[PDB]
Amino acid sequence: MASETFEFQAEITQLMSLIINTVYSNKEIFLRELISNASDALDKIRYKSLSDPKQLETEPDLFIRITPKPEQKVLEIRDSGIGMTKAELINNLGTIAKSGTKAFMEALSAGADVSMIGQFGVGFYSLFLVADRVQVISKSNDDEQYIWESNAGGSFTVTLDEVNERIGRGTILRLFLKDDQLEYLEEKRIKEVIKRHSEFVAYPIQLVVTKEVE
Ligand SMILES: CO[C@H]1C[C@H](C)Cc2cc(O)cc(c2)NC(=O)/C(C)=C/CC[C@H](C)[C@@H](OC(N)=O)/C(C)=C/[C@H](C)[C@H]1O
Repeated sequence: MASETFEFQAEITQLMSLIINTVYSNKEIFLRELISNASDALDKIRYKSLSDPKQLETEPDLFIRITPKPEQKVLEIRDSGIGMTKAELINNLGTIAKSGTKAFMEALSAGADVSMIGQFGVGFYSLFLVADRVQVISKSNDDEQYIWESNAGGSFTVTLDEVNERIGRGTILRLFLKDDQLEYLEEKRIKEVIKRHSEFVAYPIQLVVTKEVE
């Protein structure tokens, strides 16, 4: 499949550099942000299903699932929420600077906790705390499955997905972790972060653990 390439709005590039280069601790907050996002997407499909219950048939179980892939230095955060169409990915993940982008950068620079990023509506970008590359793989009931991809540089690509597992419906955040952030592949560390910062989640959070049979 041929990829389409898009330039990030300048303010989003600025934001990504600020997060990549300027913040030094409490990097674990990325997980609470991505779980909150996943929870929002699940709320949206649950709400939609109230008056359109057939919307659930593409994936009847509502869940958040976290999968460390230590060989690839990858952490995946999956939800069976509403998902995003190709146009939604292009419009919401880089071409248009959302309300809050500039406000957050100003707040961070004046000394706000990076943990406040979610209150500005740009917490997705907190993944660049631990990752230097990301794929967002998404399946809306209203479109085909698509892959958005960024390498923390100034452009991103969107490509029709003929390479990943079918998700019935929903989204996978595939984070390619930095070498100094591989603690986030460890079962105990993930459980710790979830229990400490994501205590009030309405959906089950599943952790996929790969272990050698002795
Ligand atoms: C297309 O509109 C989306 C919301 C919109 C981008 C505004 C929004 C809503 C949030 O809960 C959090 C937001 C931003 N924070 C963000 O930083 C952004 C820009 C997220 C992109 C969307 C997720 C990849 C995406 O995460 C996911 N797991 O699907 C997400 C939260 C999608 C929403 C369901 C969808 O309604």
